[PDB]
Order: sequence, then structure tokens, then C-alpha cells
Amino acid sequence: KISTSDPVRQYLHEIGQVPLLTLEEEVELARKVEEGMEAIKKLSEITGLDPDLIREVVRAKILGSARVRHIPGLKETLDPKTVEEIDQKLKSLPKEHKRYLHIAREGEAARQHLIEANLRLVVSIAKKYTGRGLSFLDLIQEGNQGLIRAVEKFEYKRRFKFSTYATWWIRQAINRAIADQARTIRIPVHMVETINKLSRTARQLQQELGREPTYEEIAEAMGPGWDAKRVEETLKIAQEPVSLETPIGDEKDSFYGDFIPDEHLPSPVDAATQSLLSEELEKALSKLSEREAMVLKLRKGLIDGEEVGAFFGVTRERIRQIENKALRKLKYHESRTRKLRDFLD
Amino acid sequence: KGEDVPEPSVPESFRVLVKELQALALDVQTLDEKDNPVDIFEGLASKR
Amino acid sequence: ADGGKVKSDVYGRVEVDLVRNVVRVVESYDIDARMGAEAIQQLLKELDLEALEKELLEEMKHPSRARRAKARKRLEVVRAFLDSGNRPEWMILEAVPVLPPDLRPMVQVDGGRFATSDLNDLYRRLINRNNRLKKLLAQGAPEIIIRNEKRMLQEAVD
Amino acid sequence: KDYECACGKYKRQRFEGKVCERCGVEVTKSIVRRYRMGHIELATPAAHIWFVKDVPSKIGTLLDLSATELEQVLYFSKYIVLDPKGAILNGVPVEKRQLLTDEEYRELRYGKQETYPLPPGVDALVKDGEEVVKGQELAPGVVSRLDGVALYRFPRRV
Amino acid sequence: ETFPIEEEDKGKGGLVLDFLEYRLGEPPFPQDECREKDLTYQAPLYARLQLIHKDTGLIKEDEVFLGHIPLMTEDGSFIINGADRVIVSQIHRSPGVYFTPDPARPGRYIASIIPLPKRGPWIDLEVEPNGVVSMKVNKRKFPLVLLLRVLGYDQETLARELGAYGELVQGLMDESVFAMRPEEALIRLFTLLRPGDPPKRDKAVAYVYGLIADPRRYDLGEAGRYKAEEKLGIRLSGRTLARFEDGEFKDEVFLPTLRYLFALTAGVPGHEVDDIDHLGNRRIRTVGELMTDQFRVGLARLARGVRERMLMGSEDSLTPAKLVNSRPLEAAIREFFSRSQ
Ligand SMILES: [Zn+2]
Repeated sequence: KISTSDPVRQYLHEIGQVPLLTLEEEVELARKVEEGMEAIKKLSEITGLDPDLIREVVRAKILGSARVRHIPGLKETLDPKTVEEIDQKLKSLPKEHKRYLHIAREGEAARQHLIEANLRLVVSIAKKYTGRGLSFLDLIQEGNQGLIRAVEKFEYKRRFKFSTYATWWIRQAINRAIADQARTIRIPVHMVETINKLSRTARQLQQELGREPTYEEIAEAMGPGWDAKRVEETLKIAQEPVSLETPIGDEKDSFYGDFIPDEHLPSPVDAATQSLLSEELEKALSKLSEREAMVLKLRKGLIDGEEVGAFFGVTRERIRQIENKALRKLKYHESRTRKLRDFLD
Repeated sequence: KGEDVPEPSVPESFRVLVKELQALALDVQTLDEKDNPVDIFEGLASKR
Repeated sequence: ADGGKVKSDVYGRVEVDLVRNVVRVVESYDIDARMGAEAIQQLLKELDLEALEKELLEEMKHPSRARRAKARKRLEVVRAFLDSGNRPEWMILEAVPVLPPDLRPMVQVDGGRFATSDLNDLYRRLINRNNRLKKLLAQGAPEIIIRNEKRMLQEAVD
Repeated sequence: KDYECACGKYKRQRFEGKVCERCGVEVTKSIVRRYRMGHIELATPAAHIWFVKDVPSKIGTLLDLSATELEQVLYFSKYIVLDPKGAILNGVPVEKRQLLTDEEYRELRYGKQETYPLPPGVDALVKDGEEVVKGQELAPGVVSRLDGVALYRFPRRV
Repeated sequence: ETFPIEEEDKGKGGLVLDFLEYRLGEPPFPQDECREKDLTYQAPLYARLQLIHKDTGLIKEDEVFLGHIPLMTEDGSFIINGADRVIVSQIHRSPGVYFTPDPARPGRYIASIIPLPKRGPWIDLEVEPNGVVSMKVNKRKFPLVLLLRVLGYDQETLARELGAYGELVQGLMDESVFAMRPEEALIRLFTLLRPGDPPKRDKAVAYVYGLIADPRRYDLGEAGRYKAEEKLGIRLSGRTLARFEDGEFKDEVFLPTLRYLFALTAGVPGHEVDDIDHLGNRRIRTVGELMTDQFRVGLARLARGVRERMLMGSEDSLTPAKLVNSRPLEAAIREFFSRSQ
């Protein structure tokens, strides 16, 4: 039906069925996640397999079948045969190393478990970064990504609990997202804080003048290197775009884009130009000596805009010689039979 | 050039449409005498 | 297998407690459980329209008017599919065509105001979510959050 | 741009049908920019609404599913439809094409029953439970004896 | 209308911001200078304001010029932006109560109570006798008597004095089970509305359809009470059906409307049929009203933000900038003169 309620109910229901106890459950899971790490590494040590591979195979066996490996990541790990071979060596690990295998999986499991339980935490956080320009679900989602980030770095040895830790790692993920996706035209985090500062400043300035500050105040109040050109620019970038498709004029049936003209396209007038221009330019180019005429025709009209570097083997003196003598004979007879005079431009 | 005007090429309303249509799953392909392709988008749709 | 997924006999899950040699063996089996276009993509590929055509033919003229009427309307779609044109596994979307660029312009208005076809805000919607999805799978995947997104994703595709 | 490349290695009409060595651009004017198509590769599929929400669900019709409600049910949220086989029971055999809820679904893949009841104090229920918990198969309705009555109403081990 | 902002409790309050005198006087620039230069000829306005405290102290920050409101030329036209503009009058149903014939069933006609502004109920009384009567505020219908009971009209005094001459009285005394408990009927109707609300709310929602907001502050005397005494019912105690002195409400309007429906349906008390298009029903909005309404809309937008700042300001010096922000009133009134259709 309507999307917010369903997810809210979705995880709130599962937290309702499994909140994590303050100390015990979070400690429990934490301890297991870490042991997983120490496990996987020792596994790489004895298998010679990259901890990335050992990590992905324990993931498959605990989080999903061939289905989850084939669609998400296209196909480098053979759906069946590949992952299985990897599990066989894990089995071969005697009593000593087999232990790490069994731990890795159980660890991985705990991980996901700690992640489920602290989803209300995200939503509670994400709840306040609402009207920034991101959908609540998008916001919760990035924040979620943030909590997963936290899980990777939490050191349970250092007594502080995951609550306070997740907060930071989530708030960071969100704010980033808000700064990277919120607009149509990307704007770096610096420009963002800059705009917030700009905004906040305009607020304190609205406070007493009764005059929406000229870009003079803003420069001042802002600080060290602020000037009118700077603020006029920033607020020009702050205005989000408009809709090429918006209800226009009297709101009846008016769509905004019919009004904007076009520039690259040669309005007939231009197509006719290029026709005479090229035919006449082409007639002259042939009646001349190819030597320095083509040099300048090609050097200028074929690739890019170098007198010396323009002529093949013959030096500058023959260039200027024929360039300026052919260019003038060409111009002066074109003066006689006036075809070019009428500036095609 | 005083040329008897040329014989019409495909209208952009048509091409705008086909693509609008392609934007949605649907595939609209024009056909030949015998049910075979023909080409509206002159040479810009074949790839690379 | 260690203590997640292991199918021995009719009982199909196996937990392990190296304390006492205890091989915990939970009893439920491979239940193909799916939700979302994934589940329907499957369903759609598996059907041999010829079979359902013939099946409906019989259902059409033989039983009374209630279930045979439903079968006539259901035979319409199946027939055309088979008749001429293309086959039905395509109704599912896994590859989203993107409309050209100049048709969804980005233009310079006034002051430096810019103007873009509303289509581009929707496209970014899809792309960001599609991407966020990929990174969410990779990072590790808590179910609720994956669906949550797949939901948004779907909606976006609409 | 008109006939020119992005970088400019090749810039006029003579080689009109070839692409640039270091960067890719075959040219005729910016019209190619407005006629060409790009595509987004979806993570996990989704479906066309043009086919799913037209009055006759072209997919609900072809796939005998609840023409209008079974779709909406599994499509946008998590209501599962057993696709190929699922040996274990609900009370009856595996539902070839029928749909089930998260709850009952949950009850299926981990084990029949999940009962985590953890005691209030340190000596009253911690003793009742422990004594009968480790190797003793606890039958349904095992009446643990101390806070209120710790009731274990389900199956096999503890 | 919107100045006495009473904000009492959720944390600390007892806020009382009061209006003294409204004064506007020195135009920024003049007419022709307003046309040569792009300028909106508007007079400056700042009224006197003094906010009270529950602690000893009342800070009076005299002026705050919010809202530059356009002026009228001696001919009657304005000067908004470069071009002289004009505000055209309008027409509509003058907020009253009428009885129009029923939609499809040729049978009998139904009653309508019209309360403008928009926010503010829209009542209708219809009887479909196989077992139901219909009175609708937002949409779903309920009993015409459960309400009179609430107010204090009991089955006996009601039925005999009002409809002795009106047999329809029988539909009124019908569900006696609920008519036998007074104030409990108040809680019962509350229950009839639907959220899943606290049964206990002493006299809160009854107030809303009682004295202040929804019914209207259109001048006490001739605004609505004209449509009353001549068309139906004789008196009004308090502008619209209004009272908050004892917790027990008075409704000299709820009974007369039914009184006239029993009357309209039963003969000639007079001939009670209202031709809507009678101009005594369709009213003309002169310029003033059109501006006063946008001015008040802005006043609410202003008073909305100010409430937030009765909590934001640290201690007592919160009179000037802490309570007033000229952003709303400007955009609001400005929008009416330049963008109003
Ligand atoms: Zn290039």
C-alpha cells in the first residue's frame, strides 16, 4: 500500500521480537564478530586464500545459496563447484583449524544479527535529518549503510557500547548522502557547509535590518575571504534547477520547453551559408597553388588554428611569400568579381 | 538553388515518439515489403 | 556443514556445538520462497504456453460457464503471445532503457538558471537506488534493508 | 558537437564514419546525442507497471495468480510464493503456487519453535531450567517451576 | 482576530502577546517615482505590541514593520509593479443555512448549514425512515438527538414543544437507550468520531463547534444573525453557537434548524424554499475584504512561526526579534497584488 508504514512495521516488528539486551546480547554478538575476523585471517593464513575469498564463501553458506551469488555479483565464482571446493578445504582443516571455520560462520551470523537489532537506532537517527532533500526511506537506507560501516570497526575490548559508536558512523553516512545526492547538479561537501553557513548568516542578518541583506553584510558576517562576487555566486548555485516541464502561463495546458530556442542546429539561413561559402571557398582553393594555400587552408580550416610549423620542408620565407602574395591576389580578384565581399558573416 | 524541393525525410515527431516508446519496454520497429527492417533513424541507431 | 545450512536426511539444517559432540540438526527443508519480480520472472519462464493453451481449450468448451469463461479470457493473452510477435518472458524488467540526453536537456536559462526535462530527476532516482542496492548487497546484507530498498527501486522503475 | 570529437583528434567530414583511437566518438551532428539510448542494469528485477496494473493484469491473467491481489501482495512487499518445491508442511503439502506470510515463513526455515524465555533472578528459575535443560529432551508444556511458571510448550531439545 | 496568542502548557508558557494600536503612515516613495523606477507604492505599517510573562515583567517592543501594504490611488486603481493594477470584486454563497430538494429520489428535500472559511464543518440533515437519519459534518452520518441530548434537550421537552405539531418527533425519541444518559452522550459522540481517541476530554472538541474558530468572528449582530432571525430561529447567544462559561453548552441554533425542517416539511409556517441565486443569498466581495483576508492569512503564517519562538528565546528579552519575522506577511500580501488571479 503506502511504503513508509510497511518498512517501519517491518523492522520495528523484528526489533519488537528481538531487541538486543543492553550488555549481554551486544557483547555476545560483538565477541563473535571479532572472532570471525581472527578466524577468517587464520583461515587465509593456512589456506593461502585471500581473506576476501574466505569472507565471501562463509557469507554464501550462511546468508544465501547460488541464487545470491549469481544475480548480485555477475559470474566469476562458479555458482556451485567453485564455492564448494573452498568449503572442502575448510572441512579438511583438522580439529585445530576446523574450529575457525565453525567460528567464522557463527561469527558472520552474529554480525547480521547485531545489524538487524540496531535498525531502530538508524530510523530514530535518520528521523531528524528529514527535510534535507532526501526521502525518509533513502535517508534511513544510507544511515543503515552507516551502521554496517560501524560494525566493521567496533573494538569490544574498548568497553564503550555500540550505541554511541553507531551514532557517529551513521550520522556521517547520512550527511554525506545528503550532500552527494540531494541536488541535480553535484556539489562537494565543502560547498554544502559553505551554503549552510551562508544561509545561517543570512538568518542572523534578517534578524534586525528589516532589509534582506545586500550581499555586503553576508560577506562581512561570514568571515576572512568573503566578498559580493562570492556570495552572489554561491546563492546562484544554491538555487536548485527549475522544471523544464512545469505548469506554465495560466496553468491550463502550458509546458515550459517549447519556448527555449536551439543553437547548434543551423537555421536554414546557416545551411545556405555553408553551401555558398564552401562552394566558393572550394573554387578558390583549386585555382591556386596548393603549396601555401592548402597549408593555411588545412592548418586553419582542417585541424587547429604556427607559420614555421605550417609549411612542410620549405622554411618561413617561402610561406609568408606565397601566403601574403596568394592571399592578396585571391582577395583582389575576388574584389573584381565580388562574390565574397558580401560578408557571409 | 531553385531546386524543386526534396522528398521529405522522417519527421522528428515520429522519431521523438519511437524513442519515447523505446523508453518504455515496447519496441517499435518499422518494416519492409516483406516483413523485414527498414530504417527511420538514418544511421545513428546502429551501434558504435 | 558448520552451523548454518546443511541438508542430511528429510531434516535440513545443522547447527554445531563443539562442547559435547553435539550435532544440532534442525528439521525444515529447501523451501523455495521468493517475493518480488524475481519470483515472477521465474514463474513466467517455466510456462509452456502450448500446454496452457490446450488446457484452456478443454476448460473452455467442457465445464459450466463460470470457470470456462475465466479460461476464455485467459486464453486470449496466451494465444497472441504464441500466434505471432514475441514471447512473454520479456514482461519482466532487468534492463531499463534510458531515453536520449538531448531529449532530457540540461540548459542555461537566466542568471545562470538552468532547465532540464523532469525525466532526469526520475532517472537519477533509479540510478542512485540501483547503485545503493549493489553496494548494499556487497557490504553485507541484512534482509529487511535489502527489501526496503528493492521496494523503493521498484517504485522508481515505475 | 557538429562533426567534431570531444577531444578533437579528428575534426571534419572526410573520416565521417570512424571513431577516435583514445576516446570514442563517431560523428554526424549532436542529433546522435538526442537519438541514442543508454541502459541501466538493474540489480534484482522489478516489473513494468504498464503490464502489472492495467485492469486485466496481463501477468495475473497469464500466470494464474490472484489476477489483481496476489501480484500486489508479493510484488511490492515480502509475501512469498513457493516457486518450485518445498517438502515441509504447514499442515498440508507444499503449495505449488500458493503464497504465505513472513510469520509462518519464519516458523519454517529456522526450526519449528523459537522460545528464548530468560529467568528474572539468579537462583529460582536458573536452577529449574538448568537441571532439565542440557541433555534432557524437554517435552511440550515442560512446566519450568519458578517465576510464575516458565512455560516451554513446544517439541524436542533444549 | 489573531493577536491574542494564548500559548499555555507544554513545558513553560502563559504567553499573552496583545494588540494596542495599528498605525501606518509614511509612504517609502511616491506614485510617479514608483512608475519611473520599478516600485510598488505601499504604505509602511507597524502596530504596537506588548508580550506578557508568567514571571514579573511585561516587555513592550513598540514597533516592528512587517508588511508593506499597497495603497489606492485617488481614482481607485493601484500601482503594484510599474503598471497600475485593479482588484476585481467577486460573488458567492453568503454563509447561511438553506434547504434544497434531494438529489435523485423525488421524495423529500434536505437541510444545509454553510460555514465559510473552508476549515469549518459543512452540515446536512436528511431523513431516510426505514431506520436511519443523516447529519454529516465531514462525511459519515450520525443521530440528530444525541447532540441535543448533549446540550441538554431531553426526549420529552424536545418532542412535545418542537414537534407536537410535527409527527417527525418520533424519529427523535427513537433510540431511547442512549437518550437516557446526558453528559455521557458527549463522550459517546466523541467515540462516534474516529481516530481511537481518549474518552476523556472534558469540554475540548465541543468548544471548537462552540465559540472561537470554526464558527465565525464575522461581526456579532448582522453578519450571520441576519440570515437567522428572518430565515429561521430567533436568537443567537454569542456570535455563532457559542459558550465556554460553565462547561455546559447552549445552542440556540441547533434546535431551530431542525425546528424549521419539521416546519418546512409540514405546511405553511411560511413557505420555506430558498432560491439560492437570490442576491440576499449571493454576496459581493469589495476590495477591502479581498485584501483583509490575505492580510489575515499572513497574520496566521506570522503567528505560526512566532509560537515556535515562544519556546526558542532563552529568558525574558524576547519581544522584538524573538517573536516577529516580516518574511510571511510580505510574501503573502505581495503575492495577492502581483500574482492573484
Ligand atoms: Zn577524441
